[PDB]
Amino acid sequence: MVKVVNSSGKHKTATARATVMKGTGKVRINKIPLELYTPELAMMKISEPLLIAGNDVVSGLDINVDVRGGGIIGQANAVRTAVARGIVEWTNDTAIRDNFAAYDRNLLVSDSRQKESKNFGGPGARAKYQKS
Amino acid sequence: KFVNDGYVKASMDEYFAEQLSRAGYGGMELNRTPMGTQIVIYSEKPGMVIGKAGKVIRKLTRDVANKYSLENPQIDAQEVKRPELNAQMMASRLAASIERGWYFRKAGHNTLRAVMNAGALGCEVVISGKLTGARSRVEKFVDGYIKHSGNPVEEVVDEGFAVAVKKLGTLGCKVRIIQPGVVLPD
Amino acid sequence: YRGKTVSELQELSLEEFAELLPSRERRSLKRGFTDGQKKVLHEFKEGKKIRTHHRDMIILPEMIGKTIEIHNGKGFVSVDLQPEMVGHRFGEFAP
Amino acid sequence: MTTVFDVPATEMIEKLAGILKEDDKIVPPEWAGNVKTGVHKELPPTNDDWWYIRCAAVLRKIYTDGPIGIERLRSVYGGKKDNGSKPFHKAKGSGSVARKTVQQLEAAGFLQKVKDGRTVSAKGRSMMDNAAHELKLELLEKIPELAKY
Amino acid sequence: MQKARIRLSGISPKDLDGVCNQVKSIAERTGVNISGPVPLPTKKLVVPTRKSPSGDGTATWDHWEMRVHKRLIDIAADERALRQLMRIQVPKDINIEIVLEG
Amino acid sequence: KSGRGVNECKRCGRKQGLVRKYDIYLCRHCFREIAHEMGFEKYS
RNA sequence: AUUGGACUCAACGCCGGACAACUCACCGGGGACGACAGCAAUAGGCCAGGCCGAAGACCUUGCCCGCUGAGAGGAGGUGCAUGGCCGUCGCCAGUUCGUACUGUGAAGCAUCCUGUUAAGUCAGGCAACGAGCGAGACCCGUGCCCACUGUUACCAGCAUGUCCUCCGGGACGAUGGGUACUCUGUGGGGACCGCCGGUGUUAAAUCGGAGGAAGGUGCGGGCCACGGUAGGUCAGUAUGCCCCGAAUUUCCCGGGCUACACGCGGGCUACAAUGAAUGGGACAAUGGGUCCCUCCCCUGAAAAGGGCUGGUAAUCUCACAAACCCAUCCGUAGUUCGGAUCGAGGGCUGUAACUCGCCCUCGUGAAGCUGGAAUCCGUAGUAAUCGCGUUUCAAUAUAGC
Ligand SMILES: [Zn+2]
Repeated sequence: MVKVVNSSGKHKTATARATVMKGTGKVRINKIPLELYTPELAMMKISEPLLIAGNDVVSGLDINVDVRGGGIIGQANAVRTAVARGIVEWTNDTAIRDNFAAYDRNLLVSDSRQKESKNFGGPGARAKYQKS
Repeated sequence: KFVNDGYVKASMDEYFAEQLSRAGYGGMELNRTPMGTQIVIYSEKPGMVIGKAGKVIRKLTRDVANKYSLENPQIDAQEVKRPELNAQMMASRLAASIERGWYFRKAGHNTLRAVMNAGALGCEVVISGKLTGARSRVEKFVDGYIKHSGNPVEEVVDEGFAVAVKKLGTLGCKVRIIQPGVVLPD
Repeated sequence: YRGKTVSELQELSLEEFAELLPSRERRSLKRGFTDGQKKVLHEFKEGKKIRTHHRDMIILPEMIGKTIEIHNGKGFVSVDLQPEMVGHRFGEFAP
Repeated sequence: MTTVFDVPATEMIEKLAGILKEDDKIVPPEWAGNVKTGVHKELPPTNDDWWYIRCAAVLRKIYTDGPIGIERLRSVYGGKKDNGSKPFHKAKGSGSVARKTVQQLEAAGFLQKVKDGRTVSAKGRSMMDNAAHELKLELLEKIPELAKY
Repeated sequence: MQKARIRLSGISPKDLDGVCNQVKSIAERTGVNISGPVPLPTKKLVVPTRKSPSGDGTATWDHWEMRVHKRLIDIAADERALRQLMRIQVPKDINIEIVLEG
Repeated sequence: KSGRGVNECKRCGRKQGLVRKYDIYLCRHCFREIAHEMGFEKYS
């Protein structure tokens, strides 16, 4: 009926409560219409697996999103992974899973983690001060 | 809360070492009943702890209450469970043996031999301080298992440290003690 | 010559002259005074020879004219008082 | 629904600014021409309709962000404060500007007094939904598959 | 509905979980409506210090990270049940907190 | 307890470089020595 | 007086040392300060005033230790007497002991050659055999799965409180409710070069294949030996001796460490359409706060003032993140791109703001225009960058973390 998963690999912080269902076709992506989707500059990065699914699929589908936080680009790819998982959770084919894994995974965990715990001796995690 | 409890458990019987070290101080364990804050002393020779008609026991009351907010200031006087396993009074005994006329060459050797005969995985008494001449030296004794990096130096192994106020200078001891427990059967 | 002509400045009120002075002096005088500057004010209103010893004090309206002496690390120094320096700090003249 | 979120924020906020300009109860009070937008920026605003647009933006912020206190509004309305050779703190907005705008909003009845700020009143929500229907009327022909199909 | 809340936040969580299981078994013996053991966030109190005592010496800082393990549990209220909960042998490593909300 | 360096740390009579953080009131050397005895540990 | 320690690595944002009183350790000026002993002759207190910065400090007055020694003590000395601590050789793999054995002997062999490894890590062959400390193992960091898991976290349907009417609901998770799926923090599994295709030898060891969260130190960290470097540590701590024992003890006042012809080290800002106004969206965690951050209300332009609310803290607040991006507005040049000094002014912090503070507002908008020799940091969410808490707590962080 309704799919609720926020696991996306968690790019830094994600907070993407998935909500995908089936209705008349009216799709409201996180209290925002898809025609006038408010982020706009980041929706190009977010509309990749939905574009791969097809207009007929997501027109058939119906999706909502509940969110808490996360950085803007971490949101822009973690929410895309969450939408891909919600796409595959609904009764579908494995061809969409093949296409989703084909371009750049977007079902996996972000292998590059949050940060690296910078040590005393320099400004950054690996960088250090200037030695004359 | 926990910080004040750790501070009291590290300080209350450790400032008692300024006067209780003559009686055979060996540290203490905190037994904090909600009714009262019990404090224990492990006296090697608690006859001096008994006091000259209470002269020794009744010196541990004013400080406990005037600035720490404690109820029923009391310290029962007991002894440590094992003599050689406690390293603190072993270091005190080695420093006293140096100061008293015992063989300072052989005092550390006898102390190490006694500690390793008492059922230890390993021990090492190392004496940094000018024993004979005007220059510092070292008198390390190596025997038994003493691991230096990892969990055992954190909690499994312990330390016995004392002082020695000689006319040339002040030194001490660093008797490492490890309780006889298997680490890894690898 | 602060707020008015120089003649009536000595007879001005404490808070009116403070409002003539900036915010720093006004708040310095606003939150009371310690014992030393009260003693200095009392002796100035008596008229004896005065060694102030305070390098931060504020010159008063009727306190002008008479000479003030200030401790300068080395012992003391005598300095004149003028209409230009009223409301200033005592340590501004003997570094 | 004719919610505000079915339209871009720019057109809706400009519509609300125009409707507040039509209303005489919102005015630039006296010191609009000698005080900046707060404390962060360098100079006062150059746009002609800065006060009405600021009130409309504060209305939209109260609607989309719930009841907001005046200091929350000041924190939202900060900026990259120039210090010269100092590490560029972001301080606050302005208390009097935000408070006068909010008082104009409540006198207009759109903002509703609450303990943790002033949540937007229900009448303002209904009128802004109707204005959203107006602006959505400008793009009703985008998706015909929305009425009951 | 009435609940008696339990708040604990300490240094050793093993005896904390043991006391939680002891209270759970007391509730199952007494049939008290219970909320399960809820892992709260652990206070990771940290304060570092430079290792080097003297003047010369490069970057040497021993960081003192400490975890304060929090746990919030809710159970019902009852006089014999509360006396049973108050007579439990809880270790010194945790602090026991109660809120009798009725 | 309000001053620049008037308050001293425990044990070490000292008026500078004292850890008043966490209500500890210890010098950095003294607190470094006794943190392992007072329950503190360098877990990381 | 502009106090000392420290001088390549490994001194020069270090001594948590961002010194307004303390910090204080340099000094101006006082004043108190010798346990015991010898010896001169128990002193102070107490009206007021003289002077005294002032201090019944001591005096005219009201009026119930002089000193040495030995002491504490001494931020004086010697880090070249030390204890213990740390930099560093240095993550460096080294250091080694027993037995026998070669050697007149110091010493040798093990501790060697071949590969291998992050490593004396390991295998193979040896006059070598075994063993310890370091190493690794070990403890941590976080990511895939589950056992229970909800508050103050959570809405994810169940249902309500107001509008859209095109109709599911949009907003509400406060709640009833549901912990359906999740974040969850206590116990557990995972990924061992394990299998397969190359190499090395058929060993120790080595590449893509795995639909798999990490294939072959998953990824980053603490602990880091035998010793020296007479390295720093008498200035965190205790301490030997020389010394100071009425000053190097000891308590405030003022100055000073900020003073500056000046050499040098590290940091903060800067010259584009990659930039000044106006909006838009929710965004991050670490970690604070109850004697302190601040809820909302009122007042001003600001800093901020009053009142009043939340917090012993998954409640609550500092708390907006900026950088950002866009209808856009915005303009062509070394100037709205670019801001050091100084003059009036209002602030809170403190017992005190001239030396010596920071906040705020205005007017002067300058120097300057990607910087040679030389160097410097750095291999993945790392450099870089943009801002963020915290520590030096009264402010002030261009700083460390
Ligand atoms: Zn100390």
